[PDB]
Amino acid sequence: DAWDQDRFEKNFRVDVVHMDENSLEFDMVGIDAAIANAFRRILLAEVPTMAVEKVLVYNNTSIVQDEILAHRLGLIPIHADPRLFEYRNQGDEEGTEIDTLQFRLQVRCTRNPHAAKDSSDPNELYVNHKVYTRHMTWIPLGNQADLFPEGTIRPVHDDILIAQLRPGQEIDLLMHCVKGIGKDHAKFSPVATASYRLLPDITLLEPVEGEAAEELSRCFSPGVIEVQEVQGKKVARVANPRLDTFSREIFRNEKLKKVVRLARVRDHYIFSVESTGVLPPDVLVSEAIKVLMGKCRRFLDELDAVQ
Amino acid sequence: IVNKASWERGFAHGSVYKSEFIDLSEKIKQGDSSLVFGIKPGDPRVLQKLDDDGLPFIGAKLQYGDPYYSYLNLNTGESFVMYYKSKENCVVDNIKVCSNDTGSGKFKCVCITMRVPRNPTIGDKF
Amino acid sequence: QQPMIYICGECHTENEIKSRDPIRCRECGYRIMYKKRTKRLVVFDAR
Amino acid sequence: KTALEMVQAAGTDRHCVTFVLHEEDHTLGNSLRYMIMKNPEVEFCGYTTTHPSESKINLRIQTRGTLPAVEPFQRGLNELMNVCQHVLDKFEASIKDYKDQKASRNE
Amino acid sequence: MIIPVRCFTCGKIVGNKWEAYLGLLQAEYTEGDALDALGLKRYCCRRMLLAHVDLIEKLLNYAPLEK
RNA sequence: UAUGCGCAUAACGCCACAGAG
Ligand SMILES: [Zn+2]
Ligand SMILES: [Zn+2]
Repeated sequence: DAWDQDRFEKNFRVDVVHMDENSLEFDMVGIDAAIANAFRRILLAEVPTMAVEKVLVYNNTSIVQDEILAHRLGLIPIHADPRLFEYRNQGDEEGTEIDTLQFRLQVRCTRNPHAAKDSSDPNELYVNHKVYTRHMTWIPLGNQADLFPEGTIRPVHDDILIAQLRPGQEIDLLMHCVKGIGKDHAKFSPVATASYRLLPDITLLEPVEGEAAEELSRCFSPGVIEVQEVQGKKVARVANPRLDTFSREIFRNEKLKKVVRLARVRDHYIFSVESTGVLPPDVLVSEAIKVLMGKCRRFLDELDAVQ
Repeated sequence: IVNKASWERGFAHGSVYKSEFIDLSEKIKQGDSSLVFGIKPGDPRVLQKLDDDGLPFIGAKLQYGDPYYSYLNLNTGESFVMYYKSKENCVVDNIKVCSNDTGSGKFKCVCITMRVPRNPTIGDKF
Repeated sequence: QQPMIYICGECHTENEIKSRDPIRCRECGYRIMYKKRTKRLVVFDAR
Repeated sequence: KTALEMVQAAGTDRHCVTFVLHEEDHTLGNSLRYMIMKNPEVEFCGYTTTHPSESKINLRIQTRGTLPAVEPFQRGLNELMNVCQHVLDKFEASIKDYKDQKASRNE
Repeated sequence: MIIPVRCFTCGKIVGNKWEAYLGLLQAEYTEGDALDALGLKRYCCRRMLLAHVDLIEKLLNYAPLEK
């Protein structure tokens, strides 16, 4: 049987379960594991983001040492739109307005002069004793201050604890953000995790009644088996089998392992995309589909350049 | 097998701190007993690579062949420089300077401590 | 210009040490002195 | 600069050619293998990654009659692109359906 | 030493949840309930914060300047 | 012989501990 595009467009549908900021559960119905895993792998490792690459330290008197603090700072998500920037070329130590961002972190811990009152907590004894992510100040280079409104280029989370100081200690450094894909380094990955699972279909091969219905309700996840008193006696039925986690606990009950059938619905996926905050997750899934279209267009242009 | 993305996040990252105790009396025994760490001012072998006491900066990195320390002879004037002969790039951690037991010792014992990164690579044992 | 500051191990006071003078802290006479870290550019990769 | 190498067999038939796709892994390879195996005029198709140190895949296509194995490769690329375009349209329409139903049911 | 920025296994930002975790545990929550109130659902995320030993407060008792 | 730029510097054993397979 050939590839019928019309049959695919009849049987394919997307059902959105829940979408807030930084999470998205949806369904893909009637697509194969090859393409669904392609989308999952693009979301993991090939949708580009902006992340700190070079850290120019000037003074670092903290105990969080320098090459550790650089890696520390590279793992912070930078809330930029990566589609407005470009790849820095091979060998450019100095990036321009097109392809880099700058952040200055300059925090000095001093002792709180007044209002200490011989206490013990560090929040009263010291000032700037914890270096958070709100201390990172964006340094616009070129015309980036006019291109981006104020408060747009920033880290995603302010209150990620970078380091921790004591009086006298100082962190003075400058960060350069570049664009890359998560195949290169995991700091560029835009998702917390992106994954899928096929939808389970639990069916009852035999009517289950009485205390066996309560055992059946407890051998599954809370919610899939609705045990209900129709006559006063209890019968069990499957109600929303999406909740089941395949603990397969019903296969340990010797009597009731013959009345159910756990399988999966073929080609019915449940994706979950959890953005770190760089882009909204529906935008991440759109860009992840466009990446695979770009791969196909890349090799079609290679074939047309050979011909 | 280790996940690449876990290794690229902070999984099992490390360091090793090598401390090299440098004594100009014990090793550099040429005579005259008047060697002190320092540079001859205007030396093109140590420019912006050792500090004015002939001793590397504390933030500094050390590749192979970089100047490691410089010491000058006080009764002569000639300054020597010693180069970093290890093949691993390290970052200077601290430099402590030592006297003798009386506080009368001269600027000739030092103890450089360097950090070598050593994150988990292919071939490391868990 | 730009003196070489060393920090005592005990009292943590800043000590200038030239080539010829004996090394000991000018306040407490302690024998170990740590070199001061000064502001100077070093470049690291966030990786 | 060249991402695609076409390696014909020792026979000059052009019906059994290995495609070497540089800077590529299981994503495009497995999706293309799925879309090329839908062609009735394809005798054999599989991909493999050569070594983990390298970043490329070998992709074999063997056709039956007189068509060269460049035509199923190009047709599989176009069909996978059309698949992804339709998935993009369905996904964006469903997300827009969610954002309109949600913003009006709380008001 | 210091709370990791991301979880090791998945890349979930866990570095902004250490002070929230301590404030939940001082408010007399169970550690399982305190990990639920932070939204740590996978046990990879949940061991990153459950098993974190924070050596930087012990390592800053030797703070040099003491001034 | 090695490094550095024909030139300058550095040119090892014996015990004892500890470890790897
Ligand atoms: Zn002193
Ligand atoms: Zn996790």
